[PDB]
Amino acid sequence: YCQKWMWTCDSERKCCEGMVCRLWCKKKLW
Amino acid sequence: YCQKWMWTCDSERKCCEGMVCRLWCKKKLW
Amino acid sequence: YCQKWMWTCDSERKCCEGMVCRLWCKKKLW
Amino acid sequence: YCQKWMWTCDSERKCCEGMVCRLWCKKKLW
Amino acid sequence: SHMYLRITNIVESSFFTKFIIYLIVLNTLFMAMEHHPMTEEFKNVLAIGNLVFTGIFAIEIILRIYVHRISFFKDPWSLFDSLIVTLSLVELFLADVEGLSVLRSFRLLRVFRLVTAVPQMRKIVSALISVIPGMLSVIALMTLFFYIFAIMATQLFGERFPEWFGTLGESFYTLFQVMTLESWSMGIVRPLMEVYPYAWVFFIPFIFVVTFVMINLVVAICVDA
Amino acid sequence: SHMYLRITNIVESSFFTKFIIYLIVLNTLFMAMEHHPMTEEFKNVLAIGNLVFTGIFAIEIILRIYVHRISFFKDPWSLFDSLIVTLSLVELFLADVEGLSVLRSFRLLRVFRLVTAVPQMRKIVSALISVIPGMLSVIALMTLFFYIFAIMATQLFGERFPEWFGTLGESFYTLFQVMTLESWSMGIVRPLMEVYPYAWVFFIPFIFVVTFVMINLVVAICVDA
Amino acid sequence: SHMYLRITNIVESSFFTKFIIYLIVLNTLFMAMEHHPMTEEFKNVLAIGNLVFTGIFAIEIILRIYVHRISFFKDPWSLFDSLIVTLSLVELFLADVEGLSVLRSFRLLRVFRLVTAVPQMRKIVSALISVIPGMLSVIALMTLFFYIFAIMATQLFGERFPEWFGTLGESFYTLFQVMTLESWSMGIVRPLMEVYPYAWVFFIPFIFVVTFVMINLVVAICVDA
Amino acid sequence: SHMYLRITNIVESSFFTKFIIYLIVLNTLFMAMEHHPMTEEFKNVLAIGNLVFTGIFAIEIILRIYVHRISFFKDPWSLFDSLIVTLSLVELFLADVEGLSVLRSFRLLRVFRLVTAVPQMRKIVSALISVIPGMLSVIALMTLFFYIFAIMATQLFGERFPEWFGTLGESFYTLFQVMTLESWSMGIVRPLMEVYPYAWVFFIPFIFVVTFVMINLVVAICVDAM
Repeated sequence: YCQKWMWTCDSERKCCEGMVCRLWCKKKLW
Repeated sequence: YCQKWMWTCDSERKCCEGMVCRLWCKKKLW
Repeated sequence: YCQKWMWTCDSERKCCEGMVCRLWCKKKLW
Repeated sequence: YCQKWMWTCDSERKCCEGMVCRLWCKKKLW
Repeated sequence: SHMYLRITNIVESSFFTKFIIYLIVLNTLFMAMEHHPMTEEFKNVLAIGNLVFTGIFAIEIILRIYVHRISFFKDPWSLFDSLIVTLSLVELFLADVEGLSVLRSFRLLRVFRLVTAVPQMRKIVSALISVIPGMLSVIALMTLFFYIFAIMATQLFGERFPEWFGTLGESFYTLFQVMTLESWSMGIVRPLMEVYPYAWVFFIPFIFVVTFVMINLVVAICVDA
Repeated sequence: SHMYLRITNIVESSFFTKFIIYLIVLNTLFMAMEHHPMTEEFKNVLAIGNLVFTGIFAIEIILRIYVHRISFFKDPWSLFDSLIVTLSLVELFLADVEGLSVLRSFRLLRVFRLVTAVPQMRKIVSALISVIPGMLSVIALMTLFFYIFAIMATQLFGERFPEWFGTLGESFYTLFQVMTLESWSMGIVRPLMEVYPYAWVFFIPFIFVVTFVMINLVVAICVDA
Repeated sequence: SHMYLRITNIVESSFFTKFIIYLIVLNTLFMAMEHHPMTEEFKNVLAIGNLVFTGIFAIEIILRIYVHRISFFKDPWSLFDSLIVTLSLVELFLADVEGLSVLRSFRLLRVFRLVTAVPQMRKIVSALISVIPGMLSVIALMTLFFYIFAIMATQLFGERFPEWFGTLGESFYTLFQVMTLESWSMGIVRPLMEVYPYAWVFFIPFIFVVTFVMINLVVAICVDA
Repeated sequence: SHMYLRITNIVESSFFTKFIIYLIVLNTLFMAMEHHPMTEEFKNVLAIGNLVFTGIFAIEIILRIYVHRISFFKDPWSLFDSLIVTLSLVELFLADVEGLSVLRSFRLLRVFRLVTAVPQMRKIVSALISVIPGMLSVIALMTLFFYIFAIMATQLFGERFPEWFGTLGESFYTLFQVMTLESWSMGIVRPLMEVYPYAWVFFIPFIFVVTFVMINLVVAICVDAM
């Protein structure tokens, strides 16, 4: 599926909508 | 006629002899 | 002849041997 | 042959193995 | 109050403070050994290390607040430390704005603990910040002078040389520069004189004033001693 | 008189002085928000604002003169303020001729009220202006040293390097530059040395003298207080 | 101890110390008259002279050792002098391998005898070194500020400007430069602003802080005596 | 004597000293208004003016010698003034060789009377020369430090960078420059580092030491004050 908030992420396991990958999925400024 | 010292001025109401328009008419010398 | 020591000198009235013109004839530090 | 440690040296009289010529033969890293 | 008492003994014990200090210094060496020309798995590992240290500092500061029931907030240094650890923790799970990576700056900011968590640094810096108000008068006067001279110059030298005096901001910057005596003639005044010949009368008095005011500042310091 | 007394009460009322100060700061911020690359009709509106503030300041200063006359002229700071408002009023009625816009410079000059119309600034600046005369003697000595060394240099380095030392004026400027230690070797002395090898003997003593004398000056300040 | 007593009289006789001082000054003028754009037979002669003076200094230092025994080591200046003569002796028969000519650097080092073999220089320098501990606290504080600000900058301005901030080293160097106010705007800050606009907020406080702190350091001297 | 006494009264009269001071200032303004992009007849007249002033100053100095002999030479400021007028006179009788115009330089040097013939300037400068000895020890220490560091550098950075450190002279100059904090990194240290990487370790301590010592020197002045 996609990697939820604070779960690990990489080039193949991307973050769910509204997040950005920085080793783990972080939230994008509101 | 013409706009005397310190009278408002524009494209149709010009300053009298010896003056210059800068929104209002200024004198070039004493 | 020539202009001796301390005599006025110019383009036509040159200083005698061993001197240099600086309005008047000066010595060339021997 | 060759010039040993602290013997004079020059273009024709070189230092023995492990030394370098600086007017006299010095030791390079023991 | 038994567990609370044990926790307090732990917090105020010199051991805990020194542990945090060495942890901070280790984290500091950790981030310091950062060479941006990498983009190497090293860069990613740095984030992991920062993560752990920030978690530990959150633990520490939580203990500190629990122990210093509101009392530490009254103390500026404690509030400052709570704020720094707060910003570091926030950047940890929050993300950067795309246009500008300001939050990576908040992550790097954490390095200021070396002064607040250290008592000797805390006390000496407190001495110096206690000194400054005695000269706050001169600081404000000099800032007002900067404001006035800056508006005047920018309104004069704005036509051409906008980079140095185009607006009030670059004018403030360039005037501070002149005060430092850094390339004030060759790079600034002389090019200006090339077009506005009598601009010199502007800056030379200015120099006087600021340098004079700055010596007064030292004199004020020599007054406090 | 009764009417005279009412006017005087308003003039000396702290309210009136603070009103003028805030008005001045407003006019100053108004002119400050001036970006020379504007030409967007902004200039006319800015001039209009200037006009209103100047008219109001003329009102103020007329009242201020009215209350105390010879006392008002007697006070230097007061007369200074009257002169500043006067120059602004003059710029209103006269024009910049054409070659050089000096009168628009006078219009911007008006901003010194931020110090003259403020009593705290007045007193502080009065303290420093009281300080300067005690060393005015050393100021004069250093100015004389400048004069002598400047004549010397310009007569030396005038032929080969007229841009920096062509006359006594550029020489005064360049010597003052050297005093600040701003690109004195790379931009000045070494290019000179390239032609006149022994120019060094000139400037290094000079530096000493002036620099050491300036130290004496600061020490003189530590003597005075 | 008759021969020992004679040796001691010679070592402590003012004549012997003045002799060493004059010999050292002679050696100093000898190496001093060295211009590297030479490549003449002169270089070999310079090395020969070094050899002789160092041999004599070894003789002297052996005599000092015989005279004082462990007493010689207790005195720092004695140890310093023994160390210098030792390094010269080492360079005489050891080699700089090839990659880096460090040993000729040790050979040139020997020049500090002019202060160590001189008692007046010894005493004056001892007073100046005695001043430092009173300020070691401020020294360490300023060094810590350098460290933290260097980490901060290198992580901020490190990516695009590796020449100045690529790592902690270049950043330390550049910050020390800024402290001196040497081309801090034209050569550093202003190029940086072109990419990172708000870099000013970084350096201007820094300038303040460090420069301000440096005032305190000098002030400490004005307080230390 | 009668004539001796009259001449002395004139010499010490404040009027005569003020006359010389104003004459000197006039000569100073005269020489000052000199712009080398000249090559006009103006230059000739300037030289003419020089002649008169020096003759008058020669006259003045002669009179001074007449009133007091050994006392005049004993006073340094007076002897200094006599020397200045003397050098001006020398350039007056002869001129320098074409290769180098030193003698016109002595003619311009003459301008120091503005301090020597002025008593207030004399007193202030005498205060400063009385101050210097108390710190001459530090002056000499710093000069010795310059000498040592210069030898070391010149032997290091002589090969690749002879323009700045080719000899002891350029090294002394460049080290004084560095002391002033004038383009010490951008124009000097960093170019050096390009070849010799660890040269920084050299200059940064140096900066410290010398700058620090100069603080002590300034502190010594503050010591003389408080």
